Amino acid sequence: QSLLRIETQLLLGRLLTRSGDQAWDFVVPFALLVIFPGKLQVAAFYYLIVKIGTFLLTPSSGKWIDTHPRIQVVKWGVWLQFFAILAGMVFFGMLDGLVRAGGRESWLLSVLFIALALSGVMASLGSQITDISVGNDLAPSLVAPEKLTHFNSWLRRIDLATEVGAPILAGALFAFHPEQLPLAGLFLIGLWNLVSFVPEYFLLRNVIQRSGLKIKVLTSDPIFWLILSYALLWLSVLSPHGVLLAAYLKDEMRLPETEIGLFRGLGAVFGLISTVSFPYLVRRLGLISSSRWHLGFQGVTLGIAVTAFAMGSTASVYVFLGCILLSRVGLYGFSNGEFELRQRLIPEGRRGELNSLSSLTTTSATLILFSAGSLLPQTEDFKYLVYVSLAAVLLANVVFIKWSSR
Ligand SMILES: [K+]
Ligand SMILES: [Zn+2]
Ligand SMILES: [Zn+2]
Repeated sequence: QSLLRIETQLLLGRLLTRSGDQAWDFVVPFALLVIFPGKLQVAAFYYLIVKIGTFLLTPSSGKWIDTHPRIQVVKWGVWLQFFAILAGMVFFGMLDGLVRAGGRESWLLSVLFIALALSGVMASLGSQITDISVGNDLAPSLVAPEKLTHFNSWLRRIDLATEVGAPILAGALFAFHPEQLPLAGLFLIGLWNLVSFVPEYFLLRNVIQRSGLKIKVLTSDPIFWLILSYALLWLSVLSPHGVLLAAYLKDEMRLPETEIGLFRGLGAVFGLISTVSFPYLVRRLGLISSSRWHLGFQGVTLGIAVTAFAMGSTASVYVFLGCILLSRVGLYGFSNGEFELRQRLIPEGRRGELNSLSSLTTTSATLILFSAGSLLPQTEDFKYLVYVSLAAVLLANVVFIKWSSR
């Protein structure tokens, strides 16, 4: 019944489920292009209706949680993801089974896909439900701020371990590919996700029962351009954490799933470089200049990436992907600058209004992005999203530089 015991358990429990989510969410675009090879539109349209279906059901779900005990909301959300991942695997096995019949001409296939995406909605919806029940003020209201700052120091390390490790572990397991079934690797990662959910439910439920009353029983116009220049970066496809690029690298580039996993894992590593560079430039150039020098550094590294992207050789793909990793240092740096600049220009009172406006602009860019992806002719035409991405980054510089004159 020691605090350190409770801490280590929750950490290990999070280690499994965070790796489970990261692995599963990384192999989804892969499984969508073995059922629909050459057709990236499916992957984009899948994520498009998942994003829309989640947004339209977010305020609808809030009314059925606002007056319910946290110990039940956890019971719902966690197991809601469990049955949504399971339903995802079922629809996946059927879609591959129907195409291999086959089988794509029937309207039966379209039904399975809509159902599949609907399942993807429930998984993300159940994820939100679990997050709200666990809340934001529940962690500080449970532990002293001195023992929490030590605890939060471990979370960053563990979340880093999953963001770097799980995509590599996923790409290896997904690369199973036996004679039958060819999606056995996907099913294992899906099972990985399920097994990692049952300690999550218990560890999050036991912490509620342990602390009954400690937590709650129930559950500027010129500042717009600063938001915009950050929201324009949500229009880009050039990211190791991006799903569209991962599908293009697996279908057209025909790169091994494991190296694509490594490529994603190395993305979080360059993110750490920003945690040293961005603070350095702040004390040396200024907060505003550091943001510009990071956003500018992002736009100049992505410029090289597109240049190498036009060559199309075994060496050019190495430079292309490499510059994308190098661009992360600038992105993560500018993204931090985005947050702190708002923390210095907006009081703690009306900070809630700002965060919501950003959640409207950035999400719009997300919808716009996958909408463009849903209008693609083929995976080969994904290149047109690459040039748009760089333009979105270069213009994001223009918008920020214009705003920086203040
Ligand atoms: K999990
Ligand atoms: Zn201490
Ligand atoms: Zn493969």
